[PDB]
Amino acid sequence: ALTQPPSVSGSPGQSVTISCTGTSSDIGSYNYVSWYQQHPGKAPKLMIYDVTQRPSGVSDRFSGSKSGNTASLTISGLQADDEADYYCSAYAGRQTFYIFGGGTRLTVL
Amino acid sequence: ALTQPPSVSGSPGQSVTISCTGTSSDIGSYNYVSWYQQHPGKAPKLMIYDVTQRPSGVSDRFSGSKSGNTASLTISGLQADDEADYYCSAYAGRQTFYIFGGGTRLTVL
Amino acid sequence: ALTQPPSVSGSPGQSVTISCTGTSSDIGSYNYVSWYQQHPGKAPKLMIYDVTQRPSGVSDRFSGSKSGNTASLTISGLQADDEADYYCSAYAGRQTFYIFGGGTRLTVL
Amino acid sequence: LGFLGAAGSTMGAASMTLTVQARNLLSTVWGIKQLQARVLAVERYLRDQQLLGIWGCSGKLICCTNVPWNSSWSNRNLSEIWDNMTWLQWDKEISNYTQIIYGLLEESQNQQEKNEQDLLALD
Amino acid sequence: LGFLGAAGSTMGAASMTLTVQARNLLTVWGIKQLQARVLAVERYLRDQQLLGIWGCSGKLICCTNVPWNSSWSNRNLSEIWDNMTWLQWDKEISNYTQIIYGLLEESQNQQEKNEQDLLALD
Amino acid sequence: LGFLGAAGSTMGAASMTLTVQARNLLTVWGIKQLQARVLAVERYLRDQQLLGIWGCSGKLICCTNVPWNSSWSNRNLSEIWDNMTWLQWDKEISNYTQIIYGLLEESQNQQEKNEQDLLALD
Amino acid sequence: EVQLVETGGGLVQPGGSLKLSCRASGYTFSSFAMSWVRQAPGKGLEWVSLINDRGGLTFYVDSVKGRFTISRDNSKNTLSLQMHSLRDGDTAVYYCATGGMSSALQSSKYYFDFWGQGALVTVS
Amino acid sequence: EVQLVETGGGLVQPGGSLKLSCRASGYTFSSFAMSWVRQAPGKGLEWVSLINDRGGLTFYVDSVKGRFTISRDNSKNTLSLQMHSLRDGDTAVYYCATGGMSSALQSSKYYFDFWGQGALVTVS
Amino acid sequence: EVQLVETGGGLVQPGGSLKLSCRASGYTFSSFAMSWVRQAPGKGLEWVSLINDRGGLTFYVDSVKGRFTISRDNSKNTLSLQMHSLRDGDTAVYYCATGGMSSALQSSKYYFDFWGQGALVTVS
Ligand SMILES: *[C@@H]1O[C@H](CO)[C@@H](O)[C@H](O)[C@H]1NC(C)=O
Ligand SMILES: *[C@@H]1O[C@H](CO)[C@@H](O)[C@H](O)[C@H]1NC(C)=O
Ligand SMILES: *[C@@H]1O[C@H](CO)[C@@H](O)[C@H](O)[C@H]1NC(C)=O
Ligand SMILES: *[C@@H]1O[C@H](CO)[C@@H](O)[C@H](O)[C@H]1NC(C)=O
Ligand SMILES: *[C@@H]1O[C@H](CO)[C@@H](O)[C@H](O)[C@H]1NC(C)=O
Ligand SMILES: *[C@@H]1O[C@H](CO)[C@@H](O)[C@H](O)[C@H]1NC(C)=O
Ligand SMILES: *[C@@H]1O[C@H](CO)[C@@H](O)[C@H](O)[C@H]1NC(C)=O
Ligand SMILES: *[C@@H]1O[C@H](CO)[C@@H](O)[C@H](O)[C@H]1NC(C)=O
Ligand SMILES: *[C@@H]1O[C@H](CO)[C@@H](O)[C@H](O)[C@H]1NC(C)=O
Repeated sequence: ALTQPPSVSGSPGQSVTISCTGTSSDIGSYNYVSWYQQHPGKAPKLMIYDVTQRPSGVSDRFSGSKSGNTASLTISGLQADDEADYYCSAYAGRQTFYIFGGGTRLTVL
Repeated sequence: ALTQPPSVSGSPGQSVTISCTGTSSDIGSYNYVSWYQQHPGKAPKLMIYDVTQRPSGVSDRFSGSKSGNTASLTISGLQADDEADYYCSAYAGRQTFYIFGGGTRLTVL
Repeated sequence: ALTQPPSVSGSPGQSVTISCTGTSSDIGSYNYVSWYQQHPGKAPKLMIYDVTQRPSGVSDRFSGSKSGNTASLTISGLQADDEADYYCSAYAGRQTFYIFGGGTRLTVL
Repeated sequence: LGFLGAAGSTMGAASMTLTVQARNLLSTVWGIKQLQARVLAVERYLRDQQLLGIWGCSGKLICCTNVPWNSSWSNRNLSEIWDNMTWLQWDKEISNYTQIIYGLLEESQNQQEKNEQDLLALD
Repeated sequence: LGFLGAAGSTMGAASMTLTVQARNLLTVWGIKQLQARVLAVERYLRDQQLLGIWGCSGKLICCTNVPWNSSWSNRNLSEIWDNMTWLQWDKEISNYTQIIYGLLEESQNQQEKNEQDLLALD
Repeated sequence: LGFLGAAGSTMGAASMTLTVQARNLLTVWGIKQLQARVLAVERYLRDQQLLGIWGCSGKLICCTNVPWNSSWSNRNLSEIWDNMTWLQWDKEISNYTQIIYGLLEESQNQQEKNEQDLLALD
Repeated sequence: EVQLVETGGGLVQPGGSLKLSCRASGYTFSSFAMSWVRQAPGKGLEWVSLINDRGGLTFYVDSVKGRFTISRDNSKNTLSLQMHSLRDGDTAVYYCATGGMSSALQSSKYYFDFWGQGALVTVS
Repeated sequence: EVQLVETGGGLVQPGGSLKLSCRASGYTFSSFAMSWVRQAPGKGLEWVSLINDRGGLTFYVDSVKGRFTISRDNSKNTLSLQMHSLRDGDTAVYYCATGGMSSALQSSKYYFDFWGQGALVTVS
Repeated sequence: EVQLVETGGGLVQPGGSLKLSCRASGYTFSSFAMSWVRQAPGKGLEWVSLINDRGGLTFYVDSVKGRFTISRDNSKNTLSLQMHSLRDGDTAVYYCATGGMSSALQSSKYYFDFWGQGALVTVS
C-alpha cells in the first residue's frame, strides 16, 4: 500500500492539503498519480488524474501536486458536500500494476 | 510435494482408493499426473500414466482419475501381491518439472 | 561477500598465502578472480588479474592460483614494504558483477 | 544426401534436412527466355518469403504459431503424420484446406503483433 | 475491404488493413513487361532492406527508440489517430522523412552494438 | 564517411559503418542492363537467404554458437580488430570459408530444432 | 450519462466459484479498457484485474495471479469475471471500472473514470 | 527387451567428483528423452534431471542446478551423469529412467517408463 | 602514468542528492570502460556501478538501482555519477577505476586497471 495519514480535519473556508508518501518506484518512477473519493457506502468517483490535470466536470477547487516521492491533494474552502474518503493511487511497476493507499477521513469541523 | 496419506488400509473383497493432493498451479493447470507402485525391494513401475490412461502390461484393476486438486486411484478387488508403496507425480512447470509425493503403504489383511 | 582470513603474519625471506572462497557459481564457473592491495589510507592497486596473469611493473614475488571454489595468492620474499590490506575480487556473471571478502591484513616482521 | 534427398522419407527425417531445399530454391531471344525464367523464379521465392514474413515467421524455417488445429482438417494423431507418412501424401491431404490455414495464420499474427505493441505501450 | 480499402478512412481503421496492401506489391512487350516486373522487385527489395536496417524486418508494425522531435509535428495522439487520413499524414511530414530515416538507422546501429556487448558479457 | 570509405581503415573503424555499404549494395542495351540488374538482385538474395538460414536475418551483425578454432587463425583478438584490415582478413581466411559456412548452418539448424522442442515443452 | 449495470451478487462456499457480469452503456464500450477493483468492508480499495480494449491482453495482481480469469465481449458490451477456488478474504464489494490502460493509438490514461455500483461477494 | 543397468556409485567423500553410467538396451535409444530420479533410503522419490533425446537440452532440479551435469552419447548406448561437491544430501539410490519429455513431433510423454534397477551413492 | 582525479560533495543531508565527477588523462578514454567502486571508512571495498566505453550501457548493484545514475562524456574525457535520495550506507570513499568489461571487440578484462585517489562522501 501507500503511506498516508489515516485521517485529517479542517474547517469551512480554509484550504486543506493531504499528503501521499511513496517509495522510489512508486511515485518517483512515473508521474501518474490519481486521487479518487467515495462517500460512505457509495461507488468511488475520480477527483484528479495525473499530477495536475483535472477531469472535465470536476470543481476548480480540487488540485494536485507532486514533489520527490510524495504527492499532495489541495482543496479550497471546504463546502458541506466535500466529506468523503479519499484514496491515493499510482501506476508503479509493469508487473505490480496498481498499488493503492489507505483511508483518509477528512473530518470537516 | 503432494499431500498424500502415509498409509491406507484395505482388505480383500472390497475396493480401496488412494488420494494425492497438490496445488492448482501444478496439478490443476496441467493434465499430466503419473502414478507409480514401488515394491520395497524393487524399482518403481507405471500403473497409471496420465489421469486415466494405463500402460500396457497392467491389469484393469488399477484405475486412475483426477478432480480439482486431487488425483484418485482405485484398485478394485485387492490381492496380497499388490503390497507395494504408491507415489504420485505431475508436471509442475517449465521451472520445476516434476514434484513427487510421499509414500503410501497400503495393507492387505 | 567472499571469505578471507582476517590477518596473516610472516618474516622476510619466507612466503605466505591468502585464500578467498565463495559460492560455486562465481569462483568455480569463471576463472576471473583478481587481487588488490590497499596501503593504509591510500589508493588501492591491482596486484593480480584473471587467476595468474601479472600486471606490467609488478614483482615476480606476487603469484596466484585457483583450485575449485577457492583462489589463493602467494607472496614470497616479504621485503616488509607491502604492509598493506589485501582483497579478492571475483566476477559473478550478470546482475552480480564484482564481489569482495573480508579485508586481509598482511603483517611483516 | 543432396537435393530432395528425403523426397519419400518419413516426416521427421525430411524436416531435419530442410536447408538443402531452401538453398536450392535459388539457382538473343534466349536472352529474354533466361531473363523471364530467372525473374519468375525470383518472384516466386520472394512471394513465398513475404508470405512467411507476414506471419512473423521470416528469418526461420521451423516457425511456430498459435492457430488452434481444427481437427476437421485431419484427425490423424501425430504418430502417423510424423512417423508413418511422407510429405507428398500429407500435402495431398491438406490441399483442400491450406488456404484456410493461411487466413487463420494471418489473423493470428495480426492479433499477436497488435498485442505486442500494446504491451510495449506500457511505461 | 480490399486493396486500398481504407485509404480515405480514419488512421486506425487503416492501421489493421496493412496486410492486403503489403501483399499486393507483387520484343515490343516482353522487354517492357520484364522492365516493369524487375522495377517492382527492386522496389520491394529496397523497402525490405530499409526495414531490415531498422530491426523491423518481418513485422509490418514495429517500434523504435528515437524520441519524436515535436518540430516535425505537434499534433496530439487523438487528433492524428482519430481525425486524419494516411495521405494527409504523408503530406504533412514530407520534408522530415529523410531526417527520421537517418535517425532511425543511427538508433538501430547504437542499439545493435549495445546488444552485442551484452552478449559479450560472461 | 561514404561508400567503401573505411575499406583501408582499421577493422574496428569499419565495423561501425556497415549500413553505408549495405544500402549502396542495391534494344540489346536494355537486354544487358536487365541481365546485370537481375544478377545484382539475385546476388543480394543469395546473401539475404544465406543469412536467413544462419539465424541472422535482418541484422547486419550477428553472433552464433559455433566456436572458433585456433587452426583457422592463430591470431590475438587485438591484432584482428585494431591492427589488420578487412581485405587482408578476407584474403587470409579465403581457404577455410566453406567449412565455416557449413558448421554455422548446421549449428543454426540444431538451434532451430532445439527452440521448437523447447517451445512445445508444456 | 454513462451507466455500468453490475448484476454479480454473492453466495458461494469458500471452496466454490462464482461468475460476475458487468454491462456498460452510454459510451463506446469498445474503445476503453476495463478493470476490476475490490474494496473490503472497512479497508482501503484495491485493484483486482485489468483487460484491454480488444480483450486479447489481460493482467492480474499477485494475490489471484493464477486463479481469476476476466474476459470481455465487445459486440454485446459485457465484461465477464470468472473466479476460481476463492479465499475467505475475497469478501468485499467489487466495482467495474473503465480505464487503467489504453492502446498505443490512444493517449495514455492510467486511471479509472466511470465506476459502477459493483456487488458484494459473500463467502459461506 | 527394454532393460537398463547402472554402473558406478558407492562411497564418495564430499568434494570428489563422481559419475554414474546408465546403459540402456532393447529399444530405439535415440527416440526417448531421459530422467534421473533420486530415492533416499527412507524418503520418497524426487526428480533430479531431464535430458532430451538429441542430447542438446538439459534441465536439473533447482537444488543441484550448478553441481550436476547430464550427458548422452548416442553412438554407444550410454548415459553419463557426473556431479561434483556431493554434499550430505546426495546420499541415495539414483534411478536411470527413460521418458519425461518428447521431441514435440510425437505424442507427449511427460512421465518416465521402463525404470532401471538403480545404483546407490553414499557420502561419508 | 594515467592521472585519474575526482571531485564531489563530502557532506550532505539525508534525502538530498549529489554528483561525483571524474577526470582522466594519459590514454584513450574512449576505448576504456569505467567503474565506480566504494569502500566504507572501516570496512572493505564494494562495487557500485559499471559503465561501458561507448557510454550507452549501465550496470548497478541491486542496492541503488533506482537511486544512482552514471554517465560519461567521451570528448571531454570525463565521467559522472548522480546519486539521488542517498542513504547512510553510502557514506564511504568512492574510487573511479578503468576497466571492468571490454567492449566485445578487444581482450576481455574483468578487472579494475587504474585507481584514482578517491573522494569521501558523508551524509548527516
Ligand atoms: C524408404 O523406406 C524404407 C522403409 O524402411 C527405408 O529403407 C528407406 O530409408 C526409406 N527412405 C526414403 C529416402 O524414402
Ligand atoms: C473446423 O472446420 C470445420 C469444417 O472443416 C467447421 O465446420 C468447424 O466450425 C471448424 N471448427 C473450429 C474452427 O473450431
Ligand atoms: C494413432 O491412432 C491410430 C488410429 O487412428 C492408432 O492405431 C494408433 O495406435 C495411435 N497411436 C498413438 C501413438 O496414439
Ligand atoms: C467517412 O466519414 C464519415 C463522416 O462524414 C464517417 O462516419 C465514416 O465512417 C467515414 N468512412 C470511412 C470509410 O472512413
Ligand atoms: C516543407 O517545407 C515547405 C516550406 O516551409 C512547406 O511548404 C511544406 O509544406 C513542407 N512539407 C512538409 C513538412 O511535409
Ligand atoms: C590510415 O592509417 C593511419 C595509420 O597508419 C591512420 O592514422 C589513419 O587514420 C588511417 N586512415 C583511415 C582512413 O583509416
Ligand atoms: C580445427 O581445424 C583442424 C583442421 O581442419 C581440425 O583437425 C580440427 O578438428 C578443428 N577443430 C575444431 C574444434 O573445429
Ligand atoms: C597478442 O599476441 C601477440 C603475439 O606475439 C603478443 O605479442 C601480444 O602481446 C598479444 N597482444 C594482446 C593480448 O593485446
Ligand atoms: C589455400 O589453399 C592453397 C591451395 O591448396 C594452399 O596452397 C594455401 O596454403 C592455402 N592458403 C592459406 C592462406 O591457408
